[PDB]
Amino acid sequence: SQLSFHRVDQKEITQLSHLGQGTRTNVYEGRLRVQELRVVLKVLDPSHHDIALAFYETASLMSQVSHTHLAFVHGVCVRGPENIMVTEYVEHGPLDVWLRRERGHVPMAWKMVVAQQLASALSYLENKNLVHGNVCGRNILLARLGLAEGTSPFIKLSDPGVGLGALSREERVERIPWLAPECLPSLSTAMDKWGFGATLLEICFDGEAPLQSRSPSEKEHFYQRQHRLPEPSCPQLATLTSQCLTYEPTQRPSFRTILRDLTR
Ligand SMILES: CNc1cc(Nc2cccn(-c3ccccn3)c2=O)nc2c(C(=O)N[C@@H]3CC[C@H]3OC)cnn12
Repeated sequence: SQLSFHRVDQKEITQLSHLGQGTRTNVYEGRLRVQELRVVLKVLDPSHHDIALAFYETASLMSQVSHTHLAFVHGVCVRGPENIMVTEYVEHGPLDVWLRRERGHVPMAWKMVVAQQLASALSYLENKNLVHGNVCGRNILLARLGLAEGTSPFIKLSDPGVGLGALSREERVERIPWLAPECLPSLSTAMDKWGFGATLLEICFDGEAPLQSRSPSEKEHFYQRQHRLPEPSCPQLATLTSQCLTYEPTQRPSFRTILRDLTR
C-alpha cells in the first residue's frame, strides 16, 4: 500500500553476462525494451516474503527520488517467486574495485571531486529526510573516468539493495565499518553521515577499507569499545572524516557543513 514503482514485463528484459553479487542478489548486464536500453538486472535470491518486501521498498524509494548523482531504477520484474530490480548500467562499474585496480595513479583532486558528488547526492536525501543506509565504495558507480587531461570524474550512487532493516546481525557486522554503530543492535539520515565518513576513508585508502581484514567478533568489539577509525594523513580531511565517524549520531555534521568543508 505504501510503495510505488514500475512493474517491468519479463518479455521486455534480456539477461546477458554476470557482473557480480550484492546482498542476497546476482547482478547481470541486460537490455530493457522501451529502443533497447543497456541496464543491470539485480536478481533476488530465493527469499522469505520480508526480504522480497525490503527489495520492493528500495525500488519504491529510488523510483520517487531524482538526483544527477543517484542511479536510476527502471522498475521490478516479477516471475512468480523470482524478483528482478532493473537499474542503471553505469559504464566503469563500482568505485572500490576501480580504485584497487588503479592504485598509485588516482590523484587527491580526483578523489575530492568524487567526495563532492557523493556529498551532493546525500545532501539531497538529507533534505528529503530519506535514508540510503548502504553508502560504500561498492555502491558508488563510475560513469566517467575523469583521468585524461581536462576531464573530471562523474559518479552515481547505486540503489542500496535489500533494506538494512531486513538483514541479519551477521550481515550488519560484515558491513562494519560502513555500518553506523547505532545500526548494529536507528533508521535516521544520521547513519548516511557515518557511511559517508567510512566511504571517504575507503576512497583515500584506494578501495582498501579499515577493519575489512578483521573477524566478525573483532569488528563488533571495535564498535562496542567505541574505538576511533584511522584519520587520513591530510588533516583538513581528517577533521571531516572524524566528525562523520562520531559514535553519537546527533554530533555528526549536516551535509551543508560537509559540502561547505569539501568545497575549499
Ligand atoms: C559496468 N556496469 C556495472 C558493473 C557492476 N559490476 C559489479 C556489480 C557487483 C559486484 N561487482 C564485483 C565483482 C567482483 C568483485 C567485486 N565487485 C561488480 O563488478 N555493477 C553495476 C551496477 C550496479 O548497480 N552495481 C551495484 C554495486 C552493488 C551492485 O548491486 C548489488 C550498475 N552498473 N554496473
